[PDB]
Amino acid sequence: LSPADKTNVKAAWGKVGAHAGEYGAEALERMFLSFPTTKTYFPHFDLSHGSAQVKGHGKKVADALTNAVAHVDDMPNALSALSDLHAHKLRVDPVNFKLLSHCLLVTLAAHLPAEFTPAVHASLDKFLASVSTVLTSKYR
Amino acid sequence: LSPADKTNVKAAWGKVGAHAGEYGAEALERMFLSFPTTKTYFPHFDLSHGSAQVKGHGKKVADALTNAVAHVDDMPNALSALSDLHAHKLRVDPVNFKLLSHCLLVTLAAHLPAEFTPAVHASLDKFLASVSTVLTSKYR
Amino acid sequence: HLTPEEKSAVTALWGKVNVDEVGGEALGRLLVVYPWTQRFFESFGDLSTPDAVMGNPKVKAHGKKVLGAFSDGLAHLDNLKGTFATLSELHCDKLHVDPENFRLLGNVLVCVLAHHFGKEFTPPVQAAYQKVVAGVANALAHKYH
Amino acid sequence: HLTPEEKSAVTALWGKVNVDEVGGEALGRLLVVYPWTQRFFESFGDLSTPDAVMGNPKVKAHGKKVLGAFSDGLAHLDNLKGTFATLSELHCDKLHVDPENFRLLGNVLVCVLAHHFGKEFTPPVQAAYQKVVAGVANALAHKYH
Ligand code: HEM
Ligand code: HEM
Ligand code: HNI
Ligand code: HNI
Repeated sequence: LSPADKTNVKAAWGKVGAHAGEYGAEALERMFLSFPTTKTYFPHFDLSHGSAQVKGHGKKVADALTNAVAHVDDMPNALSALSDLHAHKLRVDPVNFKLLSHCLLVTLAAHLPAEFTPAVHASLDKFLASVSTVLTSKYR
Repeated sequence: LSPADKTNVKAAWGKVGAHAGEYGAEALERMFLSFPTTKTYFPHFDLSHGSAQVKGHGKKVADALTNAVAHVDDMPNALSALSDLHAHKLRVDPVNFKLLSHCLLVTLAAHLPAEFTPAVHASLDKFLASVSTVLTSKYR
Repeated sequence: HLTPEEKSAVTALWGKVNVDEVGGEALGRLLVVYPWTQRFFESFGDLSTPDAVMGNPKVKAHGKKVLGAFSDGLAHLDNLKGTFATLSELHCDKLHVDPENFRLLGNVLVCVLAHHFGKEFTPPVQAAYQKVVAGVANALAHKYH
Repeated sequence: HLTPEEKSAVTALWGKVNVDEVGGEALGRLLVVYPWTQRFFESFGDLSTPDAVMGNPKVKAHGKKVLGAFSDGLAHLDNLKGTFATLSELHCDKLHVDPENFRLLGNVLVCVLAHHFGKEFTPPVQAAYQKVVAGVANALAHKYH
């Protein structure tokens, strides 16, 4: 992560606002439709269009990301609780994180065109990757 | 990266010692022979067996890891000079890093049997993923 | 292999793609987002900053080339290997592009579609194009396998 | 697709392989080194500590079935897609395993062959086994493509 990459992410997620919970929900919706194998991680869930479980989990995902942007240098300690969930209990194959990171990028590009510049896009793909690596950090 | 991993990596290089440069040269040759694509980054090099320049370059890669295991807690600032030449000047594909890490693990496996245990294997692979993450942290 | 509703969605949306700034935007973003891909284009000159890459005429012209192949493959859906055979051995045998970069360019293309179409590039439309880009990427990596 | 001398080196070293242990060790090392792969083996039980994974009787017994599948592959290097037809269907359509995990298991196997044979596992010998484990992974990934 670069200092310029830090401001690029901060500016782009500063413009998502309270509709982050919808962007996360859209990203999830996209991952389930584009990569149906990722559905194994959600048997307890209903992944149909406009489902309350997708919107609620989308909020959980987006708030965790708002917590990540704020703690850009404190990421392994701030997202420690979730690293325990995703790496120890859920044991989510690191590939799935690549798929959700991609779907979120697609959502951002679709809703925020003026913000989604090649420079901003690059910083976010870098951001989501270092977030992903924290959530899948310690497995033993 | 847990300190339980450190009691394995530091102890593993404790049995490596002076054979570091020797093991680094073997890993590069293993990489050139098993993956002939990695050779593209070295056309200004004699890739023949027993080549002094591969041997010398092996010593450089080896001490760089010894320097990385020393400054483990703050690795991005320690290998920043390396992060500058690999990412910006050479433009190395991150896959080639996974390839050298694999070949380095194969060398350690072949030379240190009692020392290459599942625990050390996991700890070295994590450490090698981290070292290769640092030489991939600044990409623009 | 995909449903006729996917076949209709993939072709209707591709008909709006012009002429092409999309090809250059995708090749450009691949060189920006994943800078190791720049080594294959060292003879394109300046690529030091994201603007240098996007404003590069050689990148823009080469962008027209890469998107043209996608359009060709989009007609020959049933046979993606034979269509991209004349391009698979090029990137494989001596150009030496790691096949992961094929999936990265496919995903970047999908991001450009979302950027240019917006709400029009709905989740079922993305799902359709995903099966397509995975197809193209696999068809361009048959020579390694 | 290997050289005659490669096939001689590969079959020679393989004939010296402990079929009872080498398999379980490769599967065990995969679950310790890459512990997300433990999601596909929760039915096996005790996988908490690295010592438990290596001692696990089902990991050893299953590892043996896996090594058997490599032996089959070595016998028919020119028909890998066919040798792993049911397995590619099983691992793709039934199990969900991502094709990257096949590439990891194969690489962990190469590490195990280096750990057991030491200096006997020279760099051209590893070079020949990389072609094999890459062949097996690609063939075991054939059902998605
Ligand atoms: C962008 C990275 C991701 C973030 C920030 C994220 C965030 C979260 C958060 C905040 C929770 C709920 C916290 C809690 O219940 O204590 C959660 C739950 C979960 N996540 Fe993730 N997640 C991510 C990626 C993934 C991926 C890629 C998968 C699988 C494909 C996944 C599967 C799950 C599952 C299965 C749960 C539990 C859902 C439930 O039972 O409520 N997550 N995630
Ligand atoms: C790339 C090398 C691999 C080979 C040659 C291989 C081979 C096999 C074979 C022969 C079986 C026995 C099928 C049976 O029980 O009837 C099997 C089962 C299985 N494999 Fe793989 N496998 C490989 C990789 C993987 C990986 C990487 C995973 C997961 C990370 C995996 C997960 C499984 C599971 C869960 C089963 C149990 C199937 C059952 O008993 O119904 N395999 N594999
Ligand atoms: C295949 C590409 C490639 C990879 C994966 C790679 C991976 C690594 C890793 C991974 C653990 C480490 C620690 C590492 C360390 C080094 N590399 Ni890498 N290098 C690579 C290609 C190079 C090249 C090329 C040079 C320049 C060598 C020269 O002298 O021309 C290089 C030079 C070095 C030097 C010497 C720089 C100096 O003189 O200060 C060190 C140290 N490295 N390289
Ligand atoms: C990062 C490297 C890279 C990637 C991911 C990539 C991905 C793709 C994809 C999608 C996977 C397609 C459809 C595609 C299509 C093309 N590429 Ni690619 N190319 C790449 C690097 C090249 C290079 C380099 C050339 C020119 C070769 C040279 O020697 O200059 C090239 C040339 C082309 C040409 C022109 C043929 C010719 O030389 O006349 C087409 C068409 N392509 N490339």
